Amino acid sequence: VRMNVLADALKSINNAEKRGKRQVLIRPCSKVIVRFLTVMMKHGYIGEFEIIDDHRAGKIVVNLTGRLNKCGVISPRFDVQLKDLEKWQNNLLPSRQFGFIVLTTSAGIMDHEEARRKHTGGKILGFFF
Amino acid sequence: MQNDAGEFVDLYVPRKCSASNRIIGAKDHASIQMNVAEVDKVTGRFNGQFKTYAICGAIRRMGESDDSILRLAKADGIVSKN
Amino acid sequence: GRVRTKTVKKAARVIIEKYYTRLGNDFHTNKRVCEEIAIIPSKKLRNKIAGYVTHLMKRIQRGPVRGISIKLQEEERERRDNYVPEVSALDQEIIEVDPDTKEMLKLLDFGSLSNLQVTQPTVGMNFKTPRGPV
Amino acid sequence: MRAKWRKKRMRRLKRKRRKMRQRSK
Amino acid sequence: GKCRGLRTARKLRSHRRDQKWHDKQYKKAHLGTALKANPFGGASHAKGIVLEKVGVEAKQPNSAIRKCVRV
Amino acid sequence: TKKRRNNGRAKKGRGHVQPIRCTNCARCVPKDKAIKKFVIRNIVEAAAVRDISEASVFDAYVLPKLYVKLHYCVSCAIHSKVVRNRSREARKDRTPPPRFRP
Amino acid sequence: GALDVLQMKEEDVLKFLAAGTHLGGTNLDFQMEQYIYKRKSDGIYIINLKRTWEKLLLAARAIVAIENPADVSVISSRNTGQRAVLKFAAATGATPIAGRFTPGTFTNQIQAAFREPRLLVVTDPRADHQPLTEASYVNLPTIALCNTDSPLRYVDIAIPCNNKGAHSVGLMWWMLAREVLRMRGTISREHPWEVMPDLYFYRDPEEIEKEEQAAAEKAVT
Amino acid sequence: EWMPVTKLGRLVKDMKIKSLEEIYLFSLPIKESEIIDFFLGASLKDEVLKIMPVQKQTRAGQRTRFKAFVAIGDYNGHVGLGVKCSKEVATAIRGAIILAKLSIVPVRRGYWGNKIGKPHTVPCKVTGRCGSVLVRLIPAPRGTGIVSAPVPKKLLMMAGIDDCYTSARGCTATLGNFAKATFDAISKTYSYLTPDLWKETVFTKSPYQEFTDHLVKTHT
RNA sequence: UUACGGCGGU
RNA sequence: AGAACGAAAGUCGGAGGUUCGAAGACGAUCAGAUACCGUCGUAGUUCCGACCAUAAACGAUGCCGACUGGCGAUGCGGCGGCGUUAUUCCCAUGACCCGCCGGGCAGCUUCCGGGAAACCAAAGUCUUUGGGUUCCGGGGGGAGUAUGGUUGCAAAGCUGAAAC
Ligand SMILES: [Zn+2]
Repeated sequence: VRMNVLADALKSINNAEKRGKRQVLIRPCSKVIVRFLTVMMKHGYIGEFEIIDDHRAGKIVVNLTGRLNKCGVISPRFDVQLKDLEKWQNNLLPSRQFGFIVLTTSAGIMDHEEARRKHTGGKILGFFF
Repeated sequence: MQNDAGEFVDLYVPRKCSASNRIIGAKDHASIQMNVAEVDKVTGRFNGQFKTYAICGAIRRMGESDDSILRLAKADGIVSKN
Repeated sequence: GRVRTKTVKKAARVIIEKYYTRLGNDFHTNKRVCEEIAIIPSKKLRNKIAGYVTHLMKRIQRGPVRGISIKLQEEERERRDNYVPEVSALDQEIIEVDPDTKEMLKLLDFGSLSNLQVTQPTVGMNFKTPRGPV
Repeated sequence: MRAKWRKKRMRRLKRKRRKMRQRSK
Repeated sequence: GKCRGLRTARKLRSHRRDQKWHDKQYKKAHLGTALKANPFGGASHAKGIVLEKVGVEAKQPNSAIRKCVRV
Repeated sequence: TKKRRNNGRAKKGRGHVQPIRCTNCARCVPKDKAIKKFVIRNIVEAAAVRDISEASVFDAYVLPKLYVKLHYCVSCAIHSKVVRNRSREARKDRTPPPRFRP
Repeated sequence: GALDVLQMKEEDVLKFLAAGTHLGGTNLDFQMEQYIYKRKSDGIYIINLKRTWEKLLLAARAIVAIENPADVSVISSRNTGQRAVLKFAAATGATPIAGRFTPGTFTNQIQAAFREPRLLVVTDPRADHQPLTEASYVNLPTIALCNTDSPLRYVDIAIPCNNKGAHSVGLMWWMLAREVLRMRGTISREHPWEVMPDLYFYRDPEEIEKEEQAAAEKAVT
Repeated sequence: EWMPVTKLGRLVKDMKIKSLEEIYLFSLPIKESEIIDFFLGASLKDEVLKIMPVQKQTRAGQRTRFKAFVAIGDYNGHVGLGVKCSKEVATAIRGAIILAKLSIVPVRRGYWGNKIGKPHTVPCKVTGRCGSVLVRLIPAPRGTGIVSAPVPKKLLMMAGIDDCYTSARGCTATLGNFAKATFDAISKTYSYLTPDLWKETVFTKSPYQEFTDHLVKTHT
């Protein structure tokens, strides 16, 4: 009765960074959550993470850097059009200088700044700042 | 804080904790900054310099500054090396 | 009704702290000293101070009362600073360990640098005093 | 007045007008 | 908690319309018994004939006779 | 306000405990709200010890004790002063009072 | 203590083991599993002496790094620790507090009992906790020589030795006094420091003056 | 005519510490109100918010005291809010100016976008709770102004901020908690790590070890 | 063992 | 939607009827006692069958899932070890002793964080607001009343307003 695994993954990272920990354990892995983590590793919020490959669903250990404020999730995967995208920005970003609503487009899991470099509106998947 | 002109428009830059990477605030009066005087190699006495490490009060109140300041002595060549 | 108010006790303590070298366990001499050396506005609190002064004479001749007077502060140095014993309490060269802490001093690599005889722990695990009232 | 005894004197009173209506149909 | 998925707009919009019947200033404006009850019939003024001068007595801390009519 | 964390009662993993009845006033209380007191009173009334052992048919007789379990409703536990009203922070201790037999 | 001049120097192991210093009573705090070695068959937790040696040097590097020597405040509440604190402060030139620690010493700037130190070192965490939580108001780093019972909230260079016996407490203040002077030009590391560790121990009851004169009928008369 | 009694007021009268922004970064407890009066003198206006009469019941009538709320600040990033009871209005309202300068924090200013010049708004959206009242200060585009209730606007204009969208939930008719909630939100503009604060800080030398001369050579 | 009331507004 | 079970009291029928005991009778106490107290005592309390479906039916906290401090203890399994005690003069399992693991009923501490606070290791992870889903609240009364439907032998239950 794990209806969303991206919601559970990002909740566990959020509880540990406010706790002060340097490593988390994300017990179910999916390719949706490794492409979620390789959007915030590239922007620089988390560090080296390992996928622990087992023969059932793998685990992930992430090295928390400390630069993460909140890494929440929008659990109904709402659809966002590029006309609709700017009002999703000012609802759930703290500022316009930093933070990303990361959303799944047809051409891959992207930013919102990367998504409007292209022209490829999609489904909003989560946010982090 | 590096505007588009490229200038510092900011009253100061705050410290941040060498344990949990978070900002020491302006009135977090449990945050320590303390020195560790390293010793020279051959004679084992105080040589003059030191190293500073800032521990914020929220991670100092939680009770693991000793776990902290050993671990950043662990990375910086003072502890035991085992 | 004898119990003495705070101004009697406080002003008598500043005499004995400061003029201990002039006082004694006679009432009628201390009454004359406190007349000469203090400023006392009436005769009744004079000898009500002086009586508490003679009370503390028999009190601080026994032991360490709240007594920062120069003699009672100097003689304690003969205890804390002196008594450097001619023999040691750390130096006996026959000291006991258990076979678990001889393993501890072996991975410190001091197993052959010490004499350090072992004593076996007698069979047991009878720590943890029994639970519950009775 | 107590609420369980406010309840009684209206349970007693709603069987009194359940009978008046039943009387004069 | 509540419903949040991209498919529950029937449950949400039907749960809002029946819970609107629980504040007064929607229900007195939309159920229609309250406009078949006020003597103005949904108006701001009404002419009427005067039947009786009657003086009501003021409420709890005051003491005066408020002059009224029986239109 | 909720006054006490347990509700005055020592039941957690149940739904229902037995009713017992108070000793002096015969009031129906649950078994785990009731104030228990076990009395090991000697039956001889210790003033009257050196008046029966000389009237005994032995030289050293073991005088029998009396073993009566009391249990009270708390409306009669407070009135009989077997428990006392306590302060709001000296309430969170379950240790009994001392004995003080001699 | 990653050097060879600062290594364990086996003679102190003969002093540590002849004063306790490695016997922690029966339960351990969860932040001292890294300092412990194992549990005995007595239940007593025994302490890795490499861990307590490396922290005592690390505590000493903090005290040497304070510029004014009469600025570190060394404090003790219990009696077993009051003699050591008086002549630790005489040795390294600190300022002591023995006796009761009056609350309001580090933060109440009006009365004349106002100390303003930059570093504080404690005999016992749970028995002398009023200066710890008051250092929390005045952003002051604290060392506390601690045992496995003791909770480690505001401490920073918690020395995992012992705070129960009288031999242990006096030796640890002696070992910390010795090494903080030996990181200056006061003791060369070569000659042993002639101040005896028996000098810092908790004082006997009143038969002191009786026993010494019972073996001094040959030096005064 | 002020002699200090602490180290931090001692090093400021002889002008050895300059420009407060380091004792903010070493997180000093400021103890005397003359330190903040020393730097920020002739740049502080002190206007009060409310004088409310709290009272207690006694054996013979009622003790009637007064509860003053004063906000102090310059127009370049410093604010204080002080609260003090006393038996009389004029002595309550006087000691609150001391308590308001004694608790002064720096507010951080940012941009809505197009970082063209002097910063004008909050860097991110911040929140302050005080009891039940939460004040949310939101970055506004340039040329907006302070869109808020009067009493948080009294403190935001006294923070040297230009423009700020503001929402608020709760009992905002509780002036004392609605002033301390918005003061808490502008007390954590620097307690928030934004990606211009990532690079690991070089630590300069603190004034209690850098000024050991004037304590050892001059005070002794 | 018995102990029931206390006009309205200020 | 539709069902199953559901304290006590209650209803219908049959067995039984010691104790207790609504109602009622009396004795008191009382200004008055249709109450407290005492003596007696009907229905009832016990069993079988058929109904009713409500309680401060309360942890006044829906269920499922995850993460986030510590410590000792307890109940049931499992695993591992000094030793002690059992026919055992050897055993294996029993009894205790020291731990660990899982599920549980709880407790104690904590500036985890929350909260209007009492307090809560969940009532935390919430204006830095989105894990799923169900029921239900919208000032106080009138009122869980009126009426319509429906269930019941009845008592009543469920559903449930408005004027004012
Ligand atoms: Zn009773």
